[PDB]
Amino acid sequence: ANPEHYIKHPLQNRWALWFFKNDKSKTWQANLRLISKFDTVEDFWALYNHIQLSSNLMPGCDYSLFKDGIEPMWEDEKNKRGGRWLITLNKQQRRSDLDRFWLETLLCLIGESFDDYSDDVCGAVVNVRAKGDKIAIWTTECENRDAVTHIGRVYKERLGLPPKIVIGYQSHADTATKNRFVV
Repeated sequence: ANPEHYIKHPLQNRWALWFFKNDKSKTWQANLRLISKFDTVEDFWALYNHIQLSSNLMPGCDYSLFKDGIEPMWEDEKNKRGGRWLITLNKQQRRSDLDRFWLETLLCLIGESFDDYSDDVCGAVVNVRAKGDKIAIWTTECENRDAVTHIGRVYKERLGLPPKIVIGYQSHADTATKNRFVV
């Protein structure tokens, strides 16, 4: 049997998608819920086309997709010394750019679009807030400039951001209660 006809195309890693819903009755970690995991091309699209778009999510909810074994928390061993490539979005970009940016974010991860430094990526997070939405790509170490910079430069080009726009990178240790890199 020739394999192309009947086998799902496997991804290089198995990913886990998380959902967060703000509820003051529970603690923050208690509001984190793992939705599903996948490791094939077909199983990702089956899950993506089955969940609501982040534009359609209630303000205060988050989507998170991380490599299996890494949890969307800075306390995780692969996140204590890392950081995020942060993209800030205004209220009008919710309609125009939020959904296409998040899908491109997902594709750059499951597609390992960052060459050798794709191992340094931990996951991605999109937060839907009323004051403005955020999309971030998390990395495992903030002190590897060659790794963090190349990821930010490839990320900015894949989103189509013009050189007039500038994105920053913040360490989890600094951000948890400025920009370490700029591209």
